[PDB]
Amino acid sequence: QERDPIWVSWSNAMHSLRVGDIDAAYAEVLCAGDQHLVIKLMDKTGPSLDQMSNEIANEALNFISQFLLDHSLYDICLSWSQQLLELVLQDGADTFGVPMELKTEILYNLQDACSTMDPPEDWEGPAPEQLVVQLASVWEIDLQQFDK
Repeated sequence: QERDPIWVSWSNAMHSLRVGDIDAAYAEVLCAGDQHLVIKLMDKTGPSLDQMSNEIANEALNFISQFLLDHSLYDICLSWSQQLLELVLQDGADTFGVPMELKTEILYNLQDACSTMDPPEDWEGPAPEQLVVQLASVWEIDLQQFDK
């Protein structure tokens, strides 16, 4: 008889949040494997790329890239994408040290979501097409070179 280890991880993460260590909270949950706990954490904190190390930001963006393929997570993905754009505009295109492959996956997956799903009902940010056009520009990726 022992607790599911994911809840011990969650407890460690909640303590980290209590003391303001968002980076450590993410490091714990992103490592615990469990997708539903990653979503649970993101739902609680909101977009948190401004409080993360490059290493943890890259782990989080890897999840966002995968989440973009799921229409139930579109709101979350747009919110994080918007924050990412704002931060790369402010702190520099390469501030987070995201590799070109991941940059490309994020754009490709966001463009795909944009093409197939409608903006969530409560979404109030830029049109999804504006996010992907602007992010592609900052990252110097030509969206029209993706094949249709």
